[PDB]
Amino acid sequence: SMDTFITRNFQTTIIQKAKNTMAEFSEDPELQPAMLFNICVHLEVCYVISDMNFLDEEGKAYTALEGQGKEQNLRPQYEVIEGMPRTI
Amino acid sequence: MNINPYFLFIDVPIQAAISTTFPYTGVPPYSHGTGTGYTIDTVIRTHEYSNKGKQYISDVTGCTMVDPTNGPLPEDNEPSAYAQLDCVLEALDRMDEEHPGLFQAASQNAMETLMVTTVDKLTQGRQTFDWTVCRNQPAATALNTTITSFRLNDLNGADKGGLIPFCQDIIDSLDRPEMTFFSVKNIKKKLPAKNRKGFLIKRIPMKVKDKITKVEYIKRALSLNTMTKDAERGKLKRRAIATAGIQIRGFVLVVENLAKNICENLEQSGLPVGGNEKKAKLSNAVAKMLSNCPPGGISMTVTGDNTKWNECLNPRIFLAMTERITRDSPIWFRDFCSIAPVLFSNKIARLGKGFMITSKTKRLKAQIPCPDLFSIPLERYNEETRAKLKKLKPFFNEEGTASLSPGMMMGMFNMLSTVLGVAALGIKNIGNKEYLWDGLQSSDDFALFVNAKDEETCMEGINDFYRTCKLLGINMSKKKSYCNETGMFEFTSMFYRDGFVSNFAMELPSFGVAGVNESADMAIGMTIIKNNMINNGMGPATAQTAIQLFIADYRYTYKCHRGDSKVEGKRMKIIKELWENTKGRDGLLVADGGPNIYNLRNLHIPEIVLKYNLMDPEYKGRLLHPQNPFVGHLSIEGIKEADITPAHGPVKKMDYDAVSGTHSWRTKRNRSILNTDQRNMILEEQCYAKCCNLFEACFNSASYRKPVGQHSMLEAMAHRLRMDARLDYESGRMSKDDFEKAMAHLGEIGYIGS
Amino acid sequence: QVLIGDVEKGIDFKLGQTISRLRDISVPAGFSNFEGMRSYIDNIDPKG
RNA sequence: AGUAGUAACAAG
Repeated sequence: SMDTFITRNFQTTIIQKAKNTMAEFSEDPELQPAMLFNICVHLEVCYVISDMNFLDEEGKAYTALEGQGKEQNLRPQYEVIEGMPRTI
Repeated sequence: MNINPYFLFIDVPIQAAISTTFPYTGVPPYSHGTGTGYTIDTVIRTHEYSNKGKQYISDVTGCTMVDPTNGPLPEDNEPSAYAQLDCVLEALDRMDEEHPGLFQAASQNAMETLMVTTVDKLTQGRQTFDWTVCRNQPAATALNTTITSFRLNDLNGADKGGLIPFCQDIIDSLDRPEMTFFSVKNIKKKLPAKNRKGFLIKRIPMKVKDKITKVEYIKRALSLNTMTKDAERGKLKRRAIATAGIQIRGFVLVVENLAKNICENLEQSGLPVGGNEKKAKLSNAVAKMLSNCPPGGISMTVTGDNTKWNECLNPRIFLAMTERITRDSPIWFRDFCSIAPVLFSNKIARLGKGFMITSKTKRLKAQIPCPDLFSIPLERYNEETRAKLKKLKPFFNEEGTASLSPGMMMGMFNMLSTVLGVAALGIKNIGNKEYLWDGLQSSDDFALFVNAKDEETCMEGINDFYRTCKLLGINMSKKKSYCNETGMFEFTSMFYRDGFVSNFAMELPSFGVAGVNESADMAIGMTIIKNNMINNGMGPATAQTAIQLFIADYRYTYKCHRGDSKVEGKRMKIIKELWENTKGRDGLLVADGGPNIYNLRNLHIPEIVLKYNLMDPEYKGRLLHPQNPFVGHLSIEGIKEADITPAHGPVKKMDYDAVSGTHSWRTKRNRSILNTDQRNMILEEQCYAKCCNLFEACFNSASYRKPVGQHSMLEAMAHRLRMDARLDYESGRMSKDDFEKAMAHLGEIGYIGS
Repeated sequence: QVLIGDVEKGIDFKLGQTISRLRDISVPAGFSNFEGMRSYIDNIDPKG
C-alpha cells in the first residue's frame, strides 16, 4: 500500500498542502500517488531550509527553539512560496 | 368636413407610415390579481395538443405524463404536438449535409467553453425560481442559497470552481434520501390599527433550516414558477409565463451555447444576429431570392407567424436534437447536453396564488391557495374556472402544482427551437415538385420565400411547408400569416418595402427618463436620440425636439428646473441659491439647475466633459469630490451598464458614457414592505457586503478582474495583510509597535481559520 | 519500484439512479429506455 | 361609487 506509506512518514500539514496544490494542477492524489510523494518531499525539504531561521532587528540570522512563543520571533529568513495557492 | 386619419394611406404607403399604426404613447396592458386562471389555461391547452399521445404515470414523481412525439398524425388544422422523430432526424440530416462538420464544430466549441466555464457564470441570469424559499429571486441569490444549502447535504462541488462539478452535485442531489436547506419563515405580532378590521399583523422574517424528502425535493427541482406577463404590447388578453429553477440553468446555458454555434453558421437564422446585422442579413437574403427567380416565374413571401409555438414544441424532440447534434462527442458531454431536455420532459408547473372567492352582500374576500383549489365545490367557481379546474384534475398534484411533461412554458431553448425551424426551411422541396422554398427564422417568427412558375404552384409549396412543419411540432398560424409577391413582408416587427423602412414608434418609450440616476439618465437620454438619428430615421428637427422633451421630462422627474425659473421645490430652493452663488452658470449641470447646451453635434460627449472648462473650481471640486458619500462601491457594470426596456423584446443592457460624480448616486434597496421588519434579511445582506468590501480593501483588483482560487477568502486576505505588514515594517512605513500589534492580531486570525 | 517506474484525465460526469430513470421516461413513444433512443438516432438512416 | 376588465384595487 503506497497511500498508507505517505500518511505515516509525512506530516498532516505537508500531505494537505501537497494534495491541494495537486488539485490546482488538476491531478488526483488518491489515483496518482507517484506525484504526491515528490511534492511532499520537495515541501518537507523547503520547510527544513526555512524552519527556525529568523532575522532580528539589526537584520542578522539567528535560529529559535521549538517552544519559544510566536510573539518573540516575527520575521523568518525565508518566505516559503512553494505549497501556497497559485494566486497567493 | 370630417377628418379620417386613415386617409394618410391614400397619399403615403402603409409601410412608409407604419409608425402611425403603433399606439406606443398609450399605457401597455397590466394584469391584476392572480395568474392561476392563465397558468391553468396553458396546462390544459398544452395537454389538449398532445392528449391523443401516450399517457402514463411517472415512477419518480407519480405525476401524469403525456408524450405526443411519434404519436398519431393530426387530421385537422388545430395545434399539433405530434412531432415524428424520423422527420426531425431527416431535417437535421439534411442540415448536416448542407453544413458539413458544423454539428461536431458546434459540439467541440460548446464542450471546450463548458470545461473553461466557472460557477459564477450562473449569476448573469435574470429572475430565477429559488426552491429553498419557493419564490423568484435574482440569479446570484438563488445560486448562493443553493450552494450554501447543498453544503448541509455534503455537496461541495461548487468549491472546485468549474460549472461541471457543480452540475454533478445538481444531478447527484436527486439521489439524496433527504434534503436539508436554508429557508425563511416570519414571526407574526398582532398590533392595533385604525381600520374596519381593528387590528394589524406585523411579520418578522427569519432564516431557518427546513428538511424535505427525496420525492418532495425532486418535484421542487423540476418545478417552474408561473406569473402573468405585464406591459406586453399588441394583445387584448393576458398570458402565463414561467421561470425555471437555478439547477437547470447550467445545462440550458451549454445547450443554448451549442445551438448558438449552429445558428451563427445558418444563412437563414435571424438569431443570435440582431439590429443592423440582422437587417443586412435579411436584405441580402431577399436580394438573392429576387435575382435567383426563374424568368417567367414568380417569387412570393409568406409574412409568417407560428401559433402555440411553446405549447406544441416537446422536450423529448430537443433531447433527440442534442443526441443527433453531439453524434461524434465524448459520452460525458452527450450525457451533459441530455439533462436540460430531460428535466424539462418531467417539469411541474406551480399554479400561482390561486383564486379569490367573495361575498358581495357581506363585503368579504378570501384567497383560496392552489392546494385548497378543490376544498370547495366547483359550483362556487364561475363558469370559466369551473370548466378549467375540471380539465386540470388529471394533471393536478395534491400540493397545488400541475404535471406539464409536454410543451416549453419556460422557453429558454430559443436558439435550439430556431435550429428546428431552420431545419424545416432547409427541406426546400417535397417530391421533386416544380417549386423551391427558403426563408429566415427567429424563434417562433419566420419569413418563407417560395419560387415557382405560377402562384398556384407557389401555394403548393406553402401547403407542403405548412404540412412539413406539423411533423416537427411547429404550427403555422393561418389566422396571423399571409402571402404576397416578393417586394414587401414583415419579420419580427421589421417592415420591408423594396428595403427595410424605419419604425420610429417601436423605440418611442425608450426616449423617456431611464430611471438609473440623474447622471446615467442624461447620457442614456442623449445616446437614445443619437442612435435613433442613425438607425430609426429620426430627422434633425425631431432629434432637436427630442432633446427639449427629454430635458422637460428630466427637470420634472428629478425636480431640477433652471436656476432662473420661479418653480417651487425643496431642491429648487438650493438650486436657486446655487444659481445666485455661481459665476460660470454655463458650467452648471441641468441636474444643478444649469442650462442645456446639448445639440445634434455633441450628443455623444458626457455633460460634465462638455461643461468642465466653463465650471467654477469650487463647484467642479464639490461635483467631482473623489470621496463623496453618494457614490457607493462601484462595479465595472455599475459605471457603464444600464438595463433599458424596449416596447417590444426582452429587457436588454445598454452602455452609456458618464463621468462619476455626486449625481451618480443609487436609490436605497426596496426594503420598504408594509407591516414587515426586514432586520434579519438586511443583516444577512450587510454581512456579505462587509466581507466583500474588506476583501476589496486587501485586493484592489477584485472590482475589475474576477478573483480566482478554491482556497478560503480569509486565507487569501490573511496572507495578503501578513505580506503588507512585513513589507510595511521592513520599508519603514509601519512602526515596530504597530508591526508587533499587526502580527499578534494576524496570529489570532491564523488560529480562527484552522 | 513505484517511484522509478501520467494517465489521461478524462472528464468525470456520472448520472445517478434518479436522473437516469428520469431520462429513461423522457424518451419518445417506441423506445423502452434511453440506450434504445441513443442507438436509434446514432445508427438508423431516416431518409424518405 | 368608481377605476378598470376574464381580476383586482377602492389601505394593511
